[PDB]
Amino acid sequence: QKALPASLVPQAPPVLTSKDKITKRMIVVLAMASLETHKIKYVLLNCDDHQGLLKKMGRDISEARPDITHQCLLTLLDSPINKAGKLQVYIQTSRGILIEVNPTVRIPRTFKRFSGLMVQLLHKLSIRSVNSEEKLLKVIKNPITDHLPTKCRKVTLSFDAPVIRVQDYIEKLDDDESICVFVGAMARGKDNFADEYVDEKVGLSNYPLSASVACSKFCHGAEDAWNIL
Amino acid sequence: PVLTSKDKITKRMIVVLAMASLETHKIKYVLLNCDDHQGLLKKMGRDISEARPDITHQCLLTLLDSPINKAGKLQVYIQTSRGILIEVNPTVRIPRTFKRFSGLMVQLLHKLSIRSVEKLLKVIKNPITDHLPTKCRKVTLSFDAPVIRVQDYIEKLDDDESICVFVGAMARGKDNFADEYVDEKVGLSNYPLSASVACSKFCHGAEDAWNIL
Amino acid sequence: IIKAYQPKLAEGNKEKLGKFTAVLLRHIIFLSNQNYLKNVQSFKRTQNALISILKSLSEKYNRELSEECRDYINEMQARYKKNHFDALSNGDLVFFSIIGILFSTSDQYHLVITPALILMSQFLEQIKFNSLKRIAFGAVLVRIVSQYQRISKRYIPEVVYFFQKILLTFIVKPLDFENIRLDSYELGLPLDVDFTKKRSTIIPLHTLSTMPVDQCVSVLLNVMESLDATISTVWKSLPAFNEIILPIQQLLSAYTSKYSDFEKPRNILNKVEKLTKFTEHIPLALQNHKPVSIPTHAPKYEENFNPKMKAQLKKERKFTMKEIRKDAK
Amino acid sequence: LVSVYDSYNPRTILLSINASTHPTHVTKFHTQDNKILATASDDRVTRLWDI
Amino acid sequence: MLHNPAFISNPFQTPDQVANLKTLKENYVDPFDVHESDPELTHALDSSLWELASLMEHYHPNVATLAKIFAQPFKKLSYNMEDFLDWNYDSLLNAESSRKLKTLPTLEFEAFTNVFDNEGNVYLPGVAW
Amino acid sequence: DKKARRRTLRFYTSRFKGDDDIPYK
Amino acid sequence: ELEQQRLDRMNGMIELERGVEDLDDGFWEN
Amino acid sequence: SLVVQEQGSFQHILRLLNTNVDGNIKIVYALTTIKGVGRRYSNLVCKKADVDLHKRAGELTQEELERIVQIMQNPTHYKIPAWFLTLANNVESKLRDDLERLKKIR
RNA sequence: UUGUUGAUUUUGUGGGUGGUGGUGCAUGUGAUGCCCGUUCUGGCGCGCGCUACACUGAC
Repeated sequence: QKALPASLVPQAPPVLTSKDKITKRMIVVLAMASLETHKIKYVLLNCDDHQGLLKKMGRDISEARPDITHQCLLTLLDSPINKAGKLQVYIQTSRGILIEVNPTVRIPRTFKRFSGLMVQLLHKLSIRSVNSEEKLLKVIKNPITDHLPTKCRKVTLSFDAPVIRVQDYIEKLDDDESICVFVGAMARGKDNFADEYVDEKVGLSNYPLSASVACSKFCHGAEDAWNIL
Repeated sequence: PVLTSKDKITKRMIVVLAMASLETHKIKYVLLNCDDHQGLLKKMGRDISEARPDITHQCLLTLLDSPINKAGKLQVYIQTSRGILIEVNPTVRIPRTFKRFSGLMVQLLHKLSIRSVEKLLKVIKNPITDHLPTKCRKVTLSFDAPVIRVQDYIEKLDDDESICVFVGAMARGKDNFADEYVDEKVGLSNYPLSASVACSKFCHGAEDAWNIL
Repeated sequence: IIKAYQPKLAEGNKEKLGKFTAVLLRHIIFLSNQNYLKNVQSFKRTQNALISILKSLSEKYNRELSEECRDYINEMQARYKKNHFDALSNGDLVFFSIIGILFSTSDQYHLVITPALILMSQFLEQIKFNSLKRIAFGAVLVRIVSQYQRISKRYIPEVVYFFQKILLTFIVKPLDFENIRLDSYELGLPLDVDFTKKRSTIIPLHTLSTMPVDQCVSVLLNVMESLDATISTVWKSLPAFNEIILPIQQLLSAYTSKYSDFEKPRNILNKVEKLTKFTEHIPLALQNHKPVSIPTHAPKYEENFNPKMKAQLKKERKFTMKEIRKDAK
Repeated sequence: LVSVYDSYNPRTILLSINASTHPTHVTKFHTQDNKILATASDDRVTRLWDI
Repeated sequence: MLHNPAFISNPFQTPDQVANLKTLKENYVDPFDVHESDPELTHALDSSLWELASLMEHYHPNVATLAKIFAQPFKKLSYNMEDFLDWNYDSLLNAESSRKLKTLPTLEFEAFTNVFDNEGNVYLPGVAW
Repeated sequence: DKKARRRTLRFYTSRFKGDDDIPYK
Repeated sequence: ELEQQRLDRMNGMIELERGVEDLDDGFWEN
Repeated sequence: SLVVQEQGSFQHILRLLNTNVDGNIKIVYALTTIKGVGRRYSNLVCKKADVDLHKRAGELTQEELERIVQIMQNPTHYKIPAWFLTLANNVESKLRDDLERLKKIR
């Protein structure tokens, strides 16, 4: 009975941005990212490629792995939820970088070219497109809370926390609010990086989960919950 | 229990990373890469576009680290584009860094097996079918095929059976690598999926379907 | 001739045989034009034999054959422009069949099929079909195009248009079919026709040159048999089968009512009823388009980032100028 | 789109409303009740809007 | 006409909704009347254009491609008819001869012993010399 | 008549996927 | 091999492996 | 029941001088997009063609567009005013030599 | 046809070949398993001041 829309042509959904706070979205915060540069040319410090220099710098090479941050972005950006324009990514680096990752960005899949980009993002504080039409990666002012939408639910990944079904969780949450999941890209550490912002912590599987596996498990549940398909 | 090709009775989710681009090149013998070795592959005459073993690496990470493997309901097969079939023991914890991962593959292809002091990685004889369980459902991932539900598909499927998913590790190519073995082609989502994302999607459903949690 | 001029014997024999392939095809068509009712058996022993030789030649000289085939299509079209059906002869009907033998009909595009299949369709519509000769000619044409789409099963509206007028031509109007344009009203078949004797439905090509009631019935049966097959193969699959078969169903109903003994339309009508029963005519749904992803843009960056000459010249001046003042002081 | 303007002030748009994607051929203020504005569209639904 | 959204099958559609969709399909009847002379009373809007869908299988490839446009999104604002009105059988044949792209002829691997039926394999059964 | 309106209509007339990597250089 | 080639040619594969859509550029305009 | 506008419907897009111009944009600033056509030049063209600048590009009739094209292709004929339409390396070497001698003195 | 030479080649049509290929295995041998060159020519740090990112604006 209802009249059909004037144009049935498929149109790309709007690209979500921090400026817009009303729209519901999955915000994923890759906290405790090990993303640091140093002259040798500036090269992204790595746990394995650059051992001695970090020893000279005095930090533990165990927490010197930008690979984990890279894999999480790959699965997050390539997830269908991103293709539906319902997910935006933030990265909280260990020294205190807050990085806004535009959903439209297409990071290089090979880690070497990923590292090549990151040193530039840290120095220029932003990244532009090849066609020079939009800024894909931008460094932004802390705290993350102001960037986060006005009505939102905040959680983290805690292995000690009770095991919850992500699909059941999202369904019970409200439709105007939005969901923030704080994922610790660190290989090992205490789960209190985002405690000051969040109010509760949840578990997904009784077995341990990698950051790339856990965030993928999150988005897949929401797509089932929101029928993103 | 650690599932193995010898045991066929148990229900398990098999996944085949078909057309895997793992190749060793001696000038020392190192895994060929799309970026690291461009001119060298040009001398071999093979296209550098289909020279990304990173794809195979990433799928294994999300796959091996998935909860379903931790429950011992998963075994992985890799079919190299060259024609080499590799059995991945579920207990293996492959290196997270790729450069190390490349070092293992060159050891595997030349030694034909990796042992730790059961072989964690083993080269096995083709065809792939004989290794598979006797009663098993075979499917692939197709963009053109109808979109289905991994959860509903597994639920309506039987219990004594096992499920095979031939995931294409290629960057680009025709989706006919596993046509000879497989009986039907299915789509997982309307939108495009990477090989890492799709197997992550499929394993998540098996966890939901079988209540692995 | 082929043996005497094999490629290996001398240079250029390939070209000579290639031209001979074109020459042979015209000979095959030429003989069919000539009268052969006297010695049909002998003509049959040469007509098929030459085609077999042409098949061997086409295997090696398809390009030469294709060029000659296209020329014949152009030539006949020009003759149809001036002589219409008088241009059309038995050799044309023979000519088209040979392409079906020597070329792949089941292609969306082909050099020789598509110009020809355009050209049969023109005949099936443009020609008046006001004589038993002309109707018999169309009956052969419908069979040729049907064999062309034997696997492809593409839809040819001219076949639908052809069947409607021919069926109505032999029942002339009943005053119920005013949407069908007839070109002859004196071909109405008499009521006394038995329609229980076993009449051959095969239409010889030589009998055309000769061209009563039995002949009219035989042409009707061959056309009508082609109708039943086309419903079974092509139209059954088409979404608009009910719309396409609706005028045909009414015409066939008139055949049964006027001729109760006459069985085949009842078989077709019963057969048509079965298809309409099983087929579920649901509204079509074609404007479902896959949702489009958000855009993707590659990042712009330097591979080895660094943390014209006149500017370089100016830069050097500042340093030298700085030193000199500290030198003067 | 239905747009409300101050008479004799073409610069400033007071209220801009998107009645529907289809054309909105009729827009009239209600004579008795000033606040409410009626819009009719090719969507065949005559939405009654308020300022 | 080109699509009634009510009869789409969505995978998220619940089993009771699936049953309802089945009943709707069973009870449908085309309401378009061909004999009504008043175009406002033919009930055309409630029908569908199955005829255009069949034309996508039209034997001419270009005609099929033109018919296929209804299956594609309506991005184009309009079509210039003066490029489409005055086409004849002669023009179609002339255009086919004057083709920008030339292809290699293909042959038939299947073999027929006799082209025409008698009065092994017959290409054209029902016709004789 | 075609030529007349043939003139008028002249003025009337007017993606990385799946696993594709960004262009190398 | 021959049967597979026939099916491809049926679906719109042209051997100059171009497609039918490639042909339909500029035919109608002229 | 039958109404046909003689002027015609609005044109969302138009093709002028082998350039696509949005009908939504006005005649002056829709024509600016054409290569070699700026704001002042487009304004002069619109004045010479006697086309109201306050109109949108879609509103332009056939005769107005053809006249505008004639203005572009024949400016002089309609009286468009004409006015409207190693050593550095050597100096581098000399500076370099001066620098080397400055080092030599020091 | 060679570079004078004498049927060694040349031309046209068909046409078999992965092979001075590796690598391991079984007391060198195996219808072994597995896959798949030549010569030169070049090669900044610390700091000031001003203008922009528009509708409180541009013209």
